[PDB]
Amino acid sequence: CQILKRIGHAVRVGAVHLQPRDALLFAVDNLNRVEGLLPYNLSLEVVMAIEAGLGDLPLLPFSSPSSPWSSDPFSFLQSVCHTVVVQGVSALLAFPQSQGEMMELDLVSLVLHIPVISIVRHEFPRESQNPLHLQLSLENSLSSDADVTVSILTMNNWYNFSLLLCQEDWNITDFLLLTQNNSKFHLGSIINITANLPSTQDLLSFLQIQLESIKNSTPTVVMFGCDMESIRRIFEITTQFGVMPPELRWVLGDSQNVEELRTEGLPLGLIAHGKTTQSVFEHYVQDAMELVARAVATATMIQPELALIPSTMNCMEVETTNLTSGQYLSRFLANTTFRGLSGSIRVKGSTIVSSENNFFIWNLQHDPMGKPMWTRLGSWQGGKIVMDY
Amino acid sequence: KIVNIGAVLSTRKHEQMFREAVNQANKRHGSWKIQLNATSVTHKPNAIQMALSVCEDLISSQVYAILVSHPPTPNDHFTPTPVSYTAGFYRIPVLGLTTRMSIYSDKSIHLSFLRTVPPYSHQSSVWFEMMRVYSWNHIILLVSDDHEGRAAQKRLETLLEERESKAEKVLQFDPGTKNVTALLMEAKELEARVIILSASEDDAATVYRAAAMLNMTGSGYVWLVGEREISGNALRYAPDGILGLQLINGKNESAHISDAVGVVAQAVHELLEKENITDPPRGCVGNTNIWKTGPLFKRVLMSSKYADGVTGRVEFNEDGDRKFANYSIMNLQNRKLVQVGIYNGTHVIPNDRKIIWPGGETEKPRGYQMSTRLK
Repeated sequence: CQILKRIGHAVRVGAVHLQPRDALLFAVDNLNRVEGLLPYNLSLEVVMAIEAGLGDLPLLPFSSPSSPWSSDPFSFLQSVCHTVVVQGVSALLAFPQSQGEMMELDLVSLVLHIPVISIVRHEFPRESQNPLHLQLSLENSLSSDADVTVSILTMNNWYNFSLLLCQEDWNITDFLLLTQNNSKFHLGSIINITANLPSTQDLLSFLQIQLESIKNSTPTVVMFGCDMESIRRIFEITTQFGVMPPELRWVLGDSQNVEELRTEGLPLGLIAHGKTTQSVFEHYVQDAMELVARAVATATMIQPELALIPSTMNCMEVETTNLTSGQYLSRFLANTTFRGLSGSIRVKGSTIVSSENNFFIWNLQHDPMGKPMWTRLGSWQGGKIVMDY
Repeated sequence: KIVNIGAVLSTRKHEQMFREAVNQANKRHGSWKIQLNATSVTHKPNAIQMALSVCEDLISSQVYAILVSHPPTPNDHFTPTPVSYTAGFYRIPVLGLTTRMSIYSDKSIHLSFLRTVPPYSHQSSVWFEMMRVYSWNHIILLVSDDHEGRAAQKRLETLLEERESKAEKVLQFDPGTKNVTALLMEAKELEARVIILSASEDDAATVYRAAAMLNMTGSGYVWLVGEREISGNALRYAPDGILGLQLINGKNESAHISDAVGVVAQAVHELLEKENITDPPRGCVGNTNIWKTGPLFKRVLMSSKYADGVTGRVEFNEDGDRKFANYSIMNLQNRKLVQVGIYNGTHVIPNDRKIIWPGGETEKPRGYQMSTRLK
């Protein structure tokens, strides 16, 4: 009662951009519209800490040339701390476009004794071991996608397998590392489809020779870094000489979009893998907001007084507290893991927010009308693949 | 180009010695296009305040390599921790002169780091031969609930598994224990009277106090301990003739700094001779990406071997563990430790002075107790 009245029975989340408002608003709406996300009838709100000064929010489009940020970070840190104290933001969401901005956000979080989660397009080498600051990468590791392909090698019992590359610069290191983990499978001949061939007759002859060589060597073939047009051309060339299933097994080792995976032109029984949905920054923001709300609710379930009121009451004076509100929330965040919109978000190394995307594996098989169609074989999460049927 | 060697040291004497060594390195090295710069970072007595000071001074100056100094406190892993954390994964390896902690050797955190001295567990690799040389068919171990103790126990077990020995029993003690006499009660059941334990002075003092009243320090009983508990509050009730181990040149901070500077002088010359020789990252937050010169610089640094410095025979390799270090073995005689054995890091070369077993026994003890009450 006292904590809810003092904090307004609402949980505020800070958003600071060095240089995502719609995504933050959508995340707040999704968190608030779902019952049970937070306890004690807590409603999620978003507070933006922009470089502009204190004032009423004007609904007027202002277009002025913003000057470059000052080299002194003390003023920015003081302004961020004052905004956090005024708004009582439990967690400050950062959008750093550079490693220096991420380091500045981490320093601000350490000074303000609050947990800050920074959204980054790609992961960067982090040397700081402070558990207060966390980084969420929009783009997951490519090897995980290969982990889907290797999942076929771990489920289809195809010990003899071959790799077909439409590009010489394909990142087949992840696929090779995943395949070499298990001794049951084996690696066959490597097929390289060079794009420098002037005559299509030579390309067709090379494809036929490769198919003849791999027919008696490996019953499964995985295409790594193969475009939709290139894969369709390869399948058509194979079918021209009669090389169709179940003589060889076709697997898409690279990411394949569901929208562009047209049923026509593909061999029967071909296997493809793809992300469940296009993980936009909005989905990552929604997942981060859901995780933050869950952590805040968990902290309030044990210590509502500490969770509601942040321990950093002074922007310049620092109190020597063994366990502060920021650390209490950071522990819950490190103990938090949930299946978000962009994928299963969890905590790795107490400092990394890893979002493992569920990879759907489908097989191009007979449809109700008899024409080829994509039938979802199953889904893989965290490297564990379970068939739909 | 400008080459700066940042260093975090305590007191003005260490800073002056480091500056003098850096100045002399330029004269001792034939390089003329590379200049030597000296930077001194005082040990800030605050873990939080150390990060900003390091970033605004060490990172901003774009210096090459960072030197860590032993903390002023007798036992505190705080001074080298900020050094290894501030510039750990930024392709700027940090050199610790007295980094004897066994925990910071798995490269899980602060991968770009090296140890200039062998850890306590490293001597275990030389202890097995010391156990092999002095018979010791059956021995008993006691490892406290510590990361360094666990690593030392793992190293000793790996060494003993070569001869297919299970080391009889290893008692899992705990740090901060003040009464382990009851736990030592099961130790009396073991026929072997060899006790090998590596823990801090706090854990060892209680065991030493309890053993004397238990008459476990008498003739035929051998107690083996490490350097951490060799000196300190644990020696108040240490029985005479205790087989301890010590490391030579264990407090030569100036010598270690000079050796590091000499190694860096050749490392810089070796590195400034190949393509893609990128300068160190500039600024605390100015850098926005990992340094281009990554594993190549570390591989070049961890490949030098020459007769330089007082210690000499520098062969730092593998994960960054020092090898072939001089060991001094001193036996406590009337609460006085006199160095009676010298190990060159390969084999034991003890002096002509005799060794007396604990409890007043001059003969070599036997760790076998037959004629047991068979049932």
